[PDB]
Amino acid sequence: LAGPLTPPVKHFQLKRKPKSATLRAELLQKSTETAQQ
Amino acid sequence: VGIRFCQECNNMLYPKEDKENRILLYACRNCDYQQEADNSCIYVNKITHEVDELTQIIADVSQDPTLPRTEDHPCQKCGHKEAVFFQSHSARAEDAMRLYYVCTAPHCGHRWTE
Amino acid sequence: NLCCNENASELVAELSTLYQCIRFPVVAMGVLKWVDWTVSEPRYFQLQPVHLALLDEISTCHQLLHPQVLQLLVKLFETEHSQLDVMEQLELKKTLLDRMVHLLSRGYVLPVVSYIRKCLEKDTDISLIRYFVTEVLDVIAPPYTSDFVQLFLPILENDSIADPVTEFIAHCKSNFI
Amino acid sequence: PILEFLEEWSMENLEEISPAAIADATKIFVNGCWVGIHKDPEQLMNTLRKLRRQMDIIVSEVSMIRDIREREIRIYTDAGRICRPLLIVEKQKLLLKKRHIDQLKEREYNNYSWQDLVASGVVEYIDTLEEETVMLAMTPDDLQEKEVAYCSTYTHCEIHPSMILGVCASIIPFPDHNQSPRNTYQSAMGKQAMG
Amino acid sequence: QKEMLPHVGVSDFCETKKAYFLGYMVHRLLLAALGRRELDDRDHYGNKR
Amino acid sequence: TVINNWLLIEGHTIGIGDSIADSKTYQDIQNTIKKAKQDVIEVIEKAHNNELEPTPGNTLRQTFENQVNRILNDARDKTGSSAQKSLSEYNNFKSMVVSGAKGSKINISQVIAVVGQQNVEGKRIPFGFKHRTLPHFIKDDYGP
Amino acid sequence: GAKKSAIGQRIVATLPYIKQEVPIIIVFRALGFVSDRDILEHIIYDFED
Amino acid sequence: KDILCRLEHTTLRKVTANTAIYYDPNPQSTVVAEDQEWVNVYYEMPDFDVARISPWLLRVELDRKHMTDRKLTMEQIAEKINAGFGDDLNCIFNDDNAEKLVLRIRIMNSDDDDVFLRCIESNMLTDMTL
Ligand SMILES: [Zn+2]
Ligand SMILES: [Zn+2]
Repeated sequence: LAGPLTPPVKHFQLKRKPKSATLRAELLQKSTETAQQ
Repeated sequence: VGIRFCQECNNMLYPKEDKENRILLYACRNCDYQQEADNSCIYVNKITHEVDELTQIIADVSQDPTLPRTEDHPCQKCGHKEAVFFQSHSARAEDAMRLYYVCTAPHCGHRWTE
Repeated sequence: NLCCNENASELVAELSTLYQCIRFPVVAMGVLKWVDWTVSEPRYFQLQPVHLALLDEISTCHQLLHPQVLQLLVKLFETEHSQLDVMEQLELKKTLLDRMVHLLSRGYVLPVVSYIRKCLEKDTDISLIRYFVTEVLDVIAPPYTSDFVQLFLPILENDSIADPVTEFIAHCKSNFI
Repeated sequence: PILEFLEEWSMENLEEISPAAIADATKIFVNGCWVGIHKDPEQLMNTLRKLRRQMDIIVSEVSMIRDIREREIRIYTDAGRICRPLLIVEKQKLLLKKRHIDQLKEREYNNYSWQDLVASGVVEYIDTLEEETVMLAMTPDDLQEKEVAYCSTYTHCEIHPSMILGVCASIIPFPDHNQSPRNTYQSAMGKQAMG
Repeated sequence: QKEMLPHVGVSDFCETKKAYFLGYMVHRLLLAALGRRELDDRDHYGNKR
Repeated sequence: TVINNWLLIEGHTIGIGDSIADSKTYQDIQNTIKKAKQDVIEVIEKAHNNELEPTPGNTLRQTFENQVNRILNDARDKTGSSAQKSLSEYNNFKSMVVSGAKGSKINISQVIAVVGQQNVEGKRIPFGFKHRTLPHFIKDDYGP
Repeated sequence: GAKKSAIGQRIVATLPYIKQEVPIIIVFRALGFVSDRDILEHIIYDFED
Repeated sequence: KDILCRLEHTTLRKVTANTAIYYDPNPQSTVVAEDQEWVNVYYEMPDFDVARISPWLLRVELDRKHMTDRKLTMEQIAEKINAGFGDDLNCIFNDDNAEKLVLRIRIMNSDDDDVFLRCIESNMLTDMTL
């Protein structure tokens, strides 16, 4: 429909990633633990 | 800190200093017997009191019918499945509801918190 | 099935499935509207939260939904809570600012910083704004853009409390007049 | 007689011990008097409960409490203590079988009375101090049936819960469907009725 | 001999019994002070006669 | 005088049928209580595993007690709301409450849905027994 | 005082027919126990605490 | 919260985790090894201990988190003790970078020296207002 998409306008460099990815890792581990149940 | 009794009258050995030699001597009083001290700490006291209830828990509480049993936490020294869990529920507490487990099998008495 | 289950305590279990399903954009904003109606109800906050980590995923994958997530968060940022302790409401708004910061990391910097400057100058306590700018200065690195400093710098003088702050000042003063 | 029996079993009298033994052994009190110590409390308590249930040397009204965590066995024989009878549960089963009910149905011209239930070791008197060490079933038909396990170590079972009430509170029909001040007030008024 | 802890005894040889019982009283007080045992409740009906 | 004489024609009463709710209402109330009890269990097991963290200005016991209190109050209000919605316009209990003549909404909810939490000195029932409210519970039981 | 709280809290006994309190170890001495070790053995049953 | 900490009565007990009295006959050394590290730093410029100080060491451990919640520092506690007790006591603190927040105290080298330290502990843990 709208063709390709422009990537977001970068405004800085992420020297580190936010802890939301750490939260992702921990909740994913929990979702493995419950799958083991 | 340790406690020392006299070897002649069995009374409290109090700390004392000899400025002549600069060393701690635990001396008895009303008997004038002396011992060479070794600890170098005459007195200590804790305020935050990071005391361990597992030291004070007794294995015989595995025999209490009123306490609750669980199978989800097997013992570590014998692998026995059934354990009895409870809270400290004393003074120096009421900041944690943590559970202490006792191995229900006799002749083990393995206790542990998680 | 998961949003209609509502018995759900299994949400911790369905998270990986939910993330893989969220990769579909339509599924993502379906989850977004569900989370809006869920969290927006009164007396939702009796848990040590998970529904906002969903929004973290939502803004991670689809930039088109960036205006949506922000519009939800600001509403939750401005809703008043009575059964929640004052310090608890403070920590709640800190968590909402964490969600805003994660959204900011995805290149949606200008509208969120504009809203921050608004509610500063127009209300909310200076501690939340200070915590926000601390989190922003934590992960950003040079170089920057003129507009980004046009919005981020004029909010960085009303407070003198805390080094990334002086480092940012040294950068932007020379490079970004 | 309790003191004589305890002397017969391996209870160490207070005079005949060094203090070093007191650390690991359970103290034995009789009517509040520390008599001695014992180095095997569980077998002692099993024996004493066996004797009391058999109406042996220990009479029924004597109460025996084992404070496990504090390593104490307190035996009370004095008057003034208040108790109530409870059915004895063993291995998640009542000791009251149908044969007791059959003998009690024909209570007349058989002389099988309540005292024979007590002598059978099926029902025993328990006081509040011993209730502290009792895991009690509200009713056999549900509490000790198999389930997702809540408790599998019941020691006694209530005869009927309605026996918690007194004389004037036991004339109330459906008192568990009222606000409790109304039950209190009826307890007051029933003494003042005409009859 | 007579007034202090008579239930332990009033003979001239229960001085050891009385000594052990008074030591147990002090031990109970210390366990209360160290908080290893809960304070007894005046209204707990097992303490009544 | 005028309205007492009209009431001989209208009449006013109260019976068992004014305390009965619809079967759907009972099922909804039971579902609410099931959910509330399960959330109380979740709070308990998070506290037992040390996964509960105290709120600022409160010890962990006060934090836990406030959590279970607010869960059970939420349950009581939700049950009372559902019970009041089940009431018909002919329900004499509601006819008395609406006029302000007697009772109130909480009495309707207690009669129909849930009596709720009992409190002595403004807290839950204390461990009068050794770490128990009664001898029919296990030790260290903080369930509702 | 500055020295009463320095030595720490101490224990007294209020015996019958005595209009004043008495320190505990005095009472143990009166019962024919002169050594402090014997008195503590009657009070503290484990000297590892 | 900064204003709040300036009103709530904070005493020395609220920040301390444990206290210990040692003999430590040689002030230039310690009976504790971890103490020795920064103690030798503090004894390259001895101040009111240039001569024989009392052979009594009052080492106290200060809780890190209670220290941070009240926004205190080691310096102000040392200053408060010096103000409260004059020059009768020399107080020497570890730097505020080690996990073991430590404050040794001794009696000055111009003045029973032992029980008076226990009295000083009982006085400071209660009466002193940080
Ligand atoms: Zn001596
Ligand atoms: Zn084991």
